[PDB]
Amino acid sequence: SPGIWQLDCTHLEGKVILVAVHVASGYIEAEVIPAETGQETAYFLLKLAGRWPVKTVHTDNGSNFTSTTVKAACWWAGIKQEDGIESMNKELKKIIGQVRDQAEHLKTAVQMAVFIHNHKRKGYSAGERIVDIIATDI
Amino acid sequence: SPGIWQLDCTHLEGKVILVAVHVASGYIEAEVIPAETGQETAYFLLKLAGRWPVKTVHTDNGSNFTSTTVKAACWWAGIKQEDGIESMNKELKKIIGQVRDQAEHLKTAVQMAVFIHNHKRKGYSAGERIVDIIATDI
Ligand SMILES: Cc1nc(C)c([C@H](OC(C)(C)C)C(=O)O)c(N2CCC(C)(C)CC2)c1-c1ccc(OCCc2ccc(F)cc2)cc1
Ligand SMILES: Cc1nc(C)c([C@H](OC(C)(C)C)C(=O)O)c(N2CCC(C)(C)CC2)c1-c1ccc(OCCc2ccc(F)cc2)cc1
Repeated sequence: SPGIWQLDCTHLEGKVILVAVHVASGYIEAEVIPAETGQETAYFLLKLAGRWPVKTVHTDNGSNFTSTTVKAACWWAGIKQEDGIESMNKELKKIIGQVRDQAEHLKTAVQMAVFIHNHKRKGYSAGERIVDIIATDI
Repeated sequence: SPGIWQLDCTHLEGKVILVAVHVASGYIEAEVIPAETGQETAYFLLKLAGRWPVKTVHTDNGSNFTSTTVKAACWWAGIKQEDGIESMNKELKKIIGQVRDQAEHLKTAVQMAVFIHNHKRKGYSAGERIVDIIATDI
């Protein structure tokens, strides 16, 4: 379904990479934060929902599902917060490793990996698939 | 044209709001930074280009057009960096003012305004128009 997203967390270099995957296409958005908190997750969802038509988010764990702050952001943004990827984290870490030496900051390497992941043709790319899926829904 | 974006800067509360407008649709992405620098602009463009198919960016001023750091990000992301909105800044500041009391942080009010701006039906919204324009290009 065009509006379904899945949250995902992974660790790297003492930091956390928070990822949102558009389930039907494999398209991703990602950010680097010091640690996963309800405030960081709520702010990340608010950003994602202003950029794509987010109908449902499958939270990554029970703490984010429980968080009053995350629930408040889902309420504000009109998101249906729902309850309950390893290959995606491994592939994303693999791309980060291939670009790591071109970037001083981890956040720069992570955005380079988001770019490569979304543009990779598998032939359509994930960026093309998300747009085609949502335009068909309009 | 589907791949053309325009950068825009505005000031609020001692901070800078950096905006990227998809010219054909009026869709926006925005971020709050302490001040406009070549590093912040380069990082913002790298994020935008991993999320949308960015072919051309009309920089907001000569400093960003000149910046070796911005040029390096445009080279990395495959963006054609080009040279040379008031109503958009005024409308965005108007929305920020209507939500300002619902947010402690300026960045939260700015993302709420990006959400409202992109979802507002004028009837299609800017979020629907950007997706339809890019899907037609695919
Ligand atoms: C000086 C500098 N500092 C930092 C901290 C970063 C990155 O951080 C942020 C700026 C916040 C994204 C980082 O995390 O590494 C830089 N980028 C590295 C990543 C890149 C996306 C390529 C943008 C520049 C650069 C930099 C500047 C210029 C540069 O120039 C190469 C020759 C070049 C010049 C012009 C061109 F058009 C093409 C290549 C190389 C690196
Ligand atoms: C405690 C708190 N601190 C901060 C700093 C922020 C914002 O910052 C970030 C978290 C980083 C985005 C800010 O900048 O103001 C908050 N949000 C305000 C903005 C919002 C998008 C609604 C998310 C929560 C909240 C907060 C938490 C909970 C809350 O709950 C209402 C009743 C409620 C509870 C559950 C619901 F499902 C619906 C309403 C209200 C405000």
